[PDB]
Amino acid sequence: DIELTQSPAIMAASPGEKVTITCSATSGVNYMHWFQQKPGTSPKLWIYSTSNLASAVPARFSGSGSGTSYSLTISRMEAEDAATYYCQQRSTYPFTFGGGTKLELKRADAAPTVSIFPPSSEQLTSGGASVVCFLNNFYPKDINVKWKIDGSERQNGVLNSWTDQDSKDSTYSMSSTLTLTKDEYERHNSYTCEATHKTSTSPIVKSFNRNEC
Amino acid sequence: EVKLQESGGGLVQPGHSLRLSCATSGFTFTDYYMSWVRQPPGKALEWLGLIRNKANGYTKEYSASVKGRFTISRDNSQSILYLQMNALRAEDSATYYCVRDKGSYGNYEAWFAYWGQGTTVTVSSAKTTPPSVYPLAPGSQTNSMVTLGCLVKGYFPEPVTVTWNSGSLSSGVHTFPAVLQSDLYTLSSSVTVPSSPRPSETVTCNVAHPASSTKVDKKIVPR
Ligand SMILES: Cc1ncc(COP(=O)(O)O)c(CN[C@H](C)C(=O)O)c1O
Repeated sequence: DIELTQSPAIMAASPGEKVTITCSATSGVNYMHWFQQKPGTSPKLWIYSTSNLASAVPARFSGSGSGTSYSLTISRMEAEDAATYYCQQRSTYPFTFGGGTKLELKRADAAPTVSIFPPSSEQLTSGGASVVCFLNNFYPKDINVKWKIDGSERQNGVLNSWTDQDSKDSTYSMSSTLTLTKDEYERHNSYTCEATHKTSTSPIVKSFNRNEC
Repeated sequence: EVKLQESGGGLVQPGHSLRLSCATSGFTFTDYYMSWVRQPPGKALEWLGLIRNKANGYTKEYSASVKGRFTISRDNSQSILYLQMNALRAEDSATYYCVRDKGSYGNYEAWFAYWGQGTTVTVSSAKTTPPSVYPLAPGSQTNSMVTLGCLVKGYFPEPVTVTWNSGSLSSGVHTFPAVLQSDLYTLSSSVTVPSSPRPSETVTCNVAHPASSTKVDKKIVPR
């Protein structure tokens, strides 16, 4: 019943920076295993038997430790290394995995590409009105969205969704959906999607004017 | 090529039972141990247990959180691994993976190295419901790149699969995680393509919802 605690639980590494992930046990283990899991994929064996690198695993990677304290280290951080890492012990049954370490890769600040869409004719025929907004490919993660109907701020009825760091360009994407009744939607004229990001002093905004045609 | 494929996952009512499967190939099944591992959405991996190979009498070992409720078995005929789950609870909602465990050799670098894609199990009393698919076309060629989208709302349970142009369009695609609200799931998917190709070629998102045996296509007409 060995529990494995990893620290840190979340971290950002600059390119080239050295990285160390620690895994501590409630009891001694003869070896420690590590797994790297990237978003939307299955875990992959990374280090086995404490320090042996698995197939396709770069040399900048290494593992060490014994007893109840083990670690995984990346000598020089690379974009390809961004992922969640997990330690594992099979020294005593039942086997167990660590709490995990979500490792993101720091990159050049990127302003979000904001796209707003008015409710489709289809949904409107159904009696519902969902206004959607995409805040694609930005960095850092910290972004704040605000909905403004005819100048006022809207809070309720706003469902947000955030992606994890993308492997293609190391950015983050967010989707914000505002659902309203056909009635409330037609009671107003201007819909805006306001996003505050460290890339700009003033909010990045997109809007559209409900039109009859 | 080693392949592991889970299934049996889907919506299941609290307190009931669900049996998961894992078809395999590319190696002599009986010579290997097999493990089951689960990961609840946004959480850590959890080892559920394993079953041994012939040489070791196909014995089983179990995690403490499931001893008694879950049983692991294997049909050595058809080379299939199984996981029987009884008295299911919400905490059991997760993605389950089968993994080739240790084998009768010293190919250590290969232990716990092969995992299936995983199957999603959802434990809830909420009823199934097909998704309504809505296109997302801009309001007003403003730029060199135009982003399009598809709204998939009010379905249950997960998952759903979104693709663009039968998959011929994988680049520039963004599919945000689903968000649950009042026993209903909603998700969106954006695609970015050059202004040139659209509206000139035709962009379509294909959505499939196995649970409801729903599958629909939605062209993206301008507006
Ligand atoms: C994948 C795997 N399966 C099964 C076992 C034990 O097999 P059995 O319970 O039949 O003897 C081990 C040993 N753990 C090693 C020693 C370790 O990492 O400490 C293992 O690594």
